[PDB]
Amino acid sequence: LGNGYNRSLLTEDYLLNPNNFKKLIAKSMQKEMQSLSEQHTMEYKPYKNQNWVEYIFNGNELSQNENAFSFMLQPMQTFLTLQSHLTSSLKDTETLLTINKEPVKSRTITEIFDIRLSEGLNHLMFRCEDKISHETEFMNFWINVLP
Amino acid sequence: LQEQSELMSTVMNNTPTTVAALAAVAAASETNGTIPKPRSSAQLEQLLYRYRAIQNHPKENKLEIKAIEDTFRNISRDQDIYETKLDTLRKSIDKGFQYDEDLLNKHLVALQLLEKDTDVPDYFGDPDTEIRISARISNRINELERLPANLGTYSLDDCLEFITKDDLSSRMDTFKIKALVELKSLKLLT
Amino acid sequence: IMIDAASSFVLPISITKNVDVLQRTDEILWFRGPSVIVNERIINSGDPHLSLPLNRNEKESLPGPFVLGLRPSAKFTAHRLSMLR
Amino acid sequence: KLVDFLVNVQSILNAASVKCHVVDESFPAKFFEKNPDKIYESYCKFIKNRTTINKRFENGEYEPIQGGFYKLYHDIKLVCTILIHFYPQGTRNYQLVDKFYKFSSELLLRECCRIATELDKIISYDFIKISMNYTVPISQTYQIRTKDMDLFSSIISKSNLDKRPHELPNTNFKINNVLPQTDIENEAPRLGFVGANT
Amino acid sequence: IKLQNLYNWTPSNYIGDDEIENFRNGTPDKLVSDSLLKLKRLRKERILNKVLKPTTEERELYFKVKRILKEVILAKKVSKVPINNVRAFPVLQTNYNGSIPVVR
Amino acid sequence: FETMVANPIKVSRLQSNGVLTIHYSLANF
Amino acid sequence: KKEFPVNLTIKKNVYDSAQDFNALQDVKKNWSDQEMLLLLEGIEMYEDQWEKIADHVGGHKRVEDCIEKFL
Amino acid sequence: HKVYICHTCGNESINVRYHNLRARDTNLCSRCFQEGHFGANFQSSDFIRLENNGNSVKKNWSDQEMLLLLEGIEMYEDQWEKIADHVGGHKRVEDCIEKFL
Ligand SMILES: [Zn+2]
Repeated sequence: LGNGYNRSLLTEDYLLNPNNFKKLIAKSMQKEMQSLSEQHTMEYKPYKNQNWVEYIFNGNELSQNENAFSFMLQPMQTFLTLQSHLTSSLKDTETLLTINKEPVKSRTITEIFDIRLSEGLNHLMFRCEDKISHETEFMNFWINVLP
Repeated sequence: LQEQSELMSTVMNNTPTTVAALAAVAAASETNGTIPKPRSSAQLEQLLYRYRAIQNHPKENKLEIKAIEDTFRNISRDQDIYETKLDTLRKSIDKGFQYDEDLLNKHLVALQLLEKDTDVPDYFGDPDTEIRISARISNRINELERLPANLGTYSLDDCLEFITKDDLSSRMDTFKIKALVELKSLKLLT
Repeated sequence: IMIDAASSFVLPISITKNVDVLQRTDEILWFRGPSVIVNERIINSGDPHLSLPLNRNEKESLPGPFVLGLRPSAKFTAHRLSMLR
Repeated sequence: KLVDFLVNVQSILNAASVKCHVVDESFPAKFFEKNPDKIYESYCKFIKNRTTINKRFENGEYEPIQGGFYKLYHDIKLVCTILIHFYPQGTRNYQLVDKFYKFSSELLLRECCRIATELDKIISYDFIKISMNYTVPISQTYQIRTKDMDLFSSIISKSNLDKRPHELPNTNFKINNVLPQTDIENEAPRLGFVGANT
Repeated sequence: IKLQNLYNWTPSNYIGDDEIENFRNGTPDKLVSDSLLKLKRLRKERILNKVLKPTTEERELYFKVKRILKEVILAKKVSKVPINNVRAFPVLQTNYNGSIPVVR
Repeated sequence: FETMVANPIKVSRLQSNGVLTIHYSLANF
Repeated sequence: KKEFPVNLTIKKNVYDSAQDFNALQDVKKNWSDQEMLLLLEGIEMYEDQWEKIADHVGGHKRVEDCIEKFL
Repeated sequence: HKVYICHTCGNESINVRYHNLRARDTNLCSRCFQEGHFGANFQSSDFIRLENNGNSVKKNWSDQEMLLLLEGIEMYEDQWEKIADHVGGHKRVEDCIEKFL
């Protein structure tokens, strides 16, 4: 059982879309959807034709043995933005994010990332670790980009 | 110039307030040849309701609002006349006629067949007429080539099968096959 | 775009001791892509929260997905069981 | 109104227990009346400390009220977890109990009601959102990373009320969660493209 | 302009009835039996004209023979009313692309 | 563990479409 | 006598084109698939009573409005 | 009895298959259609659920037997030996022509 092996860091993770995808198209029936594992709600908002989905991962009760996740995206949505809300920036938390092999530093506690995807499957390895306390946590997102 | 379709396109484009078809003396009168009294049930009446509800804010830039209100007065008057005729019809019913079953079976089959434009019997060379046959064949071809591919069925006999959340019952594609046998028999006719 | 790819791989080391819940060959099948989870295969195209009529911010949590699954009543199932024998 | 509602559920529970015989299992009194989220912790306490479902309706143990089907949802969930902890995860009886519970829970949920984001600051400002909320169950899959092949697995048919630790046949195996996609359907092509003239 | 007499609107209530008030005092079947032959004749004239959309003279006529057979069921209480249905109806099902990627 | 590539299972479409399942018909002695 | 079957469930209505099924379209008169299922369910149970069926639909459809779909 | 080897696996169809409408020469399994391992080129609408067991007495011509013959004619347009086995093999070459005419 991993209920005792829960995460101490990584409170909130997001997979929302950047504002350029809305600015280059638009310039809504929102349906929030949740799972029977007490966390990781998933909201989206189509209208009568884009979605602007958002994948919320509240890691306050999620286990650390289950690091990877799998979902599917549309070919119109290729850009992503990650919003990492941690506990506190008391130490230098090493937060590097690679898609497959190329790391992305940042966009500029609250850290904003920029993800540009291609066709096919994706790994999206992200991790958080400290220099003193020696505690690491991993996150993977198996992104299935449709052709 | 498709005045009933321009409002539908402006409603589907979610931009019916920036232009609002630009109803003037040279634009609103050229596409109308007073609105031409559309005959749909609610597909072209709710568009007029939305077209009235949006243009309540400018209140002077559109001059056909009086014609739309006169059309709504005519619709309300026809509704009141239809309700009075429905009351007179329900009060003018005779007590006993004893309507038979065989004539009812004759009327229902004929009225069902005359809905979807097929042949019904009574039971009460020549290249000029071959183009009329080909135009009816191509009509059914173009009708069958507009059906969605994600067509599933649900019969009234599935309750003995106990379909769970993930069951995949074997009576889902009983009409998708018959929607393709006709489409591929109308192509193998030649 | 190729069609005749393999998309099936089996590891040679047989660890088939506690594996009986997965999809066996009759060995374990390992695909190149993951699986997809579909909740209900039928979509109710009515139920006007989805069709969005143009007549009249409101939140409403409906009980269960079975509203969008065309679930029949139990009385017809009991009547069919009475018609069974 | 509720008299036939007591009979139509009984007929389905009698007809849907032929291949597995869930109703004909041995079942004690089991007066818990507790939270169904804690329905197995009290059962484990009953095991540490120390009348079947076909006979409950014959003895008149259920009344036409809300509690008279809350107790039924309690008792079916008691029987299904006993059958899950009795049968192993590979037998066909486990999948039969899982499908019977997924049908019975949906049948007990129906017919009862009838009787921080940069996108949000723009979308809530530009549009009006009507919401609709529901809950779905998820499953787990395996994960193997070989030499540039990225292997995947199938859906595990383990029930949601198993409460067993995640065993691993190999240390190098990884686990992952598959998020189900559900939204409005995409506009599929017509029958002119599906079955075109080749 | 009223409120309750504005939303409920069909293509069947624009003409009203105009003949059934005089026709209900006699037999109910003669006008339907004479109108089905007229609908068949207009259908044959549309087949013999290579036209797709139906005319406005038979769509205005179709809602009267439906209303008469509706009011016979509403009033006369037909003793049998035989059920002849396919016991099925088409719905829209879920579509989803495959999860294995496309190789080139 | 990362040096453990597997064996590909081919489709065999000509063996997938219409393969069946000759001394059983007595015409060859 | 072999005759080609006239599939009325596949063909679209020409005169009205408004009482068709929701998959062939592309109080409240919405007529969703749930109430369309419940209507035929009540007809198959009660055999054309029009009083124990209109409340099995859900009460939102009138007796005349159910016959408007039944025809 | 023909051996219907399913796509993307080495399994055998017991009594049900999923005939494709755009590749037209492959089938799927029941679990493979649930999990969606048919490749991202398709949209899971062009897959007709057909049976694999033996049918009834001859000259009944159900919807599967009527669909597969019209599929095979659009494939080959000749060679009725390759058309009779596309129905399932239980229909004669001399009988499928009499049914198609
Ligand atoms: Zn398979």
